[PDB]
Amino acid sequence: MKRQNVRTLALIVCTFTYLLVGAAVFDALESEPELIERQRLELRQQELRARYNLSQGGYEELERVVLRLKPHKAGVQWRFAGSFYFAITVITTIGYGHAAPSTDGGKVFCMFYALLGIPLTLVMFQSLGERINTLVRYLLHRAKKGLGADVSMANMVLIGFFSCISTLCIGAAAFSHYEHWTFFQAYYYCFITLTTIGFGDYVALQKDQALQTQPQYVAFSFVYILTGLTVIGAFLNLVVLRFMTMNAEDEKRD
Amino acid sequence: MKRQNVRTLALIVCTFTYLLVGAAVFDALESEPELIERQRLELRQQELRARYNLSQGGYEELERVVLRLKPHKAGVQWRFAGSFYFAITVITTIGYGHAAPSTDGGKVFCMFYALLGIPLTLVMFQSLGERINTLVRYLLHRAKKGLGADVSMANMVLIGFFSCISTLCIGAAAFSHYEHWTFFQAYYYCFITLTTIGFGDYVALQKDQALQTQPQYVAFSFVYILTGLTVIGAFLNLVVLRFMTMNAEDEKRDAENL
Ligand SMILES: CC(C)CCC[C@@H](C)[C@H]1CC[C@H]2[C@@H]3CC=C4C[C@@H](OC(=O)CCC(=O)O)CC[C@]4(C)[C@H]3CC[C@]12C
Ligand SMILES: CC(C)CCC[C@@H](C)[C@H]1CC[C@H]2[C@@H]3CC=C4C[C@@H](OC(=O)CCC(=O)O)CC[C@]4(C)[C@H]3CC[C@]12C
Ligand SMILES: CC(C)CCC[C@@H](C)[C@H]1CC[C@H]2[C@@H]3CC=C4C[C@@H](OC(=O)CCC(=O)O)CC[C@]4(C)[C@H]3CC[C@]12C
Ligand SMILES: CC(C)CCC[C@@H](C)[C@H]1CC[C@H]2[C@@H]3CC=C4C[C@@H](OC(=O)CCC(=O)O)CC[C@]4(C)[C@H]3CC[C@]12C
Ligand SMILES: [K+]
Ligand SMILES: [K+]
Ligand SMILES: [K+]
Ligand SMILES: [K+]
Repeated sequence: MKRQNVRTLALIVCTFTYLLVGAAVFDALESEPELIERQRLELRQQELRARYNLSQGGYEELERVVLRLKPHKAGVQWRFAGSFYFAITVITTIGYGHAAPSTDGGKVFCMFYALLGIPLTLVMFQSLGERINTLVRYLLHRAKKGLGADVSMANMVLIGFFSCISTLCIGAAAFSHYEHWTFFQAYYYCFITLTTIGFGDYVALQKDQALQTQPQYVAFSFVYILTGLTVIGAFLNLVVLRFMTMNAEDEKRD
Repeated sequence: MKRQNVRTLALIVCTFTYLLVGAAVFDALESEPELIERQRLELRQQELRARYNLSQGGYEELERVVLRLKPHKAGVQWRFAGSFYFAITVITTIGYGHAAPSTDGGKVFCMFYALLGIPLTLVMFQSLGERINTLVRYLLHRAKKGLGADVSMANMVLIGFFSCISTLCIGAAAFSHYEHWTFFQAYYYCFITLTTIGFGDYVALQKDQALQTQPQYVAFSFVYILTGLTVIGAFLNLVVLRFMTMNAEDEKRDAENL
């Protein structure tokens, strides 16, 4: 078998085993708490339905309204600040889903916007990420020469990994302050955001109508998401991007 | 200014103007409908509170229960199938958020799982994506030679773009059938899924306890998500990936020439 064919199959076997292992661990950690919570909420639902004289249909009618009012609870999510925050979540592929296009026209424009947007954003983050690495490589060379000079890959991975921890922790500190979350919750939010996972379980600019009433904080969250993604982008550019071109290099060598 | 510095600044200016333009269009398309819906829902809330003799506190107590029961409504989301589906959404960066770790330990393991997972998944999709492109390049060369032979970039972009359309169309055909959505809704779901955006407004395997009762459909969904991402991955590898290494090539050209 060819080196590319061995590498590709190894990666497929790795990913599928990583999924089985993950599924096994996530089962062990979340199965029983979910079954416990489901039973606890069902009892809490039966108590409230009895307390306010509510039937099966009566509860269901109130259920639809509460669920439909959830995206409105955070406030106006579609003015300039709301649409700019949403535009970020699309092109950066975070996509929290806190605000999603409710109209057919909005859904169409969103698809075309992403089609051209995501490549533009990826290229931009890899270009800016490279310039940051080139600056760090120069600064470290000047530091080595200054103190009393060659910058290695290992030195770059070290600065890179610490740069990532620094941005998650700086973010965590500020989001635990403004969103009134624990440092762990704000750290988990920052991790899920900057890895473009964006579950939407934690979303910034949702409390106390921040998108409309807090301009300073909306400006910070926009700056952090974009700068933070460049730090993660620069780390992938250094560690991960080299292995992607490797498959084409071996075919070029053939 | 250096070519790299001009290119990087141009891209920053491009992205920020693309954001302003996007924000302007999304405002024009969604602002008024949202106000109309908020008003309509604000009236309904008041109507039902009056019908069933509910106070401000009484509604708020029922509000917490309805919101907390939302992830449970779909059924069991954390057994083997549900955890495997969740594991996909993490490492592929789709992250619908239909199911999210409710425990502190689950949140910790998820972070470590993503840290090593996302690079492994990205590398895997670019490696498998390249093999698909190499196979297409060989098949098209054999077809040109067979019918009556060089495979150009333009020929590859054409096959690539059509490979994206057909995958979304095959998907929309299936998800509109099983998840009882319109072709447009299922197509929009497939687009948002395969671009790793994953808003979570549309999530497959939630209706009629599909994760537990429908193993045949679950098997298809996992295979479609994974194969579909390889098709999108192969297209990015062909068109977009050639521009990312460009910034390093110009810096390599600076040191070599001087
Ligand atoms: C903290 C984050 C950003 C770092 C995560 C580590 C990655 C750099 C690792 C995780 C999985 C690794 C891959 C797992 C499996 C393989 C197959 C392996 O293939 C072989 O050994 C057979 C072919 C050959 O010998 O070339 C080559 C390395 C590679 C791509 C690995 C390259 C490095 C990867 C992407
Ligand atoms: C490379 C970096 C360091 C600089 C990038 C430029 C920033 C200074 C810009 C880019 C996006 C801008 C934001 C885009 C949108 C808004 C919303 C805007 O709020 C409203 O319009 C409120 C009313 C509404 O919702 O319509 C206030 C300014 C702000 C935060 C902007 C502040 C300035 C920002 C952060
Ligand atoms: C359907 C999808 C897969 C295709 C999306 C199109 C992309 C291939 C486009 C979208 C934005 C484009 C970028 C927009 C701006 C620039 C800056 C531009 O810089 C200059 O012209 C100045 C420097 C120089 O002359 O080298 C170089 C091309 C580049 C990176 C473009 C490369 C091609 C991109 C990524
Ligand atoms: C190269 C590609 C086309 C092949 C990849 C291998 C597939 C055949 C595997 C990979 C993941 C597998 C799935 C992983 C998880 C499940 C859930 C499992 O369902 C349960 O365990 C139900 C009860 C529970 O929820 O725990 C049934 C098999 C199925 C669909 C598996 C069927 C076979 C799949 C699609
Ligand atoms: K989401
Ligand atoms: K993503
Ligand atoms: K998401
Ligand atoms: K995402």
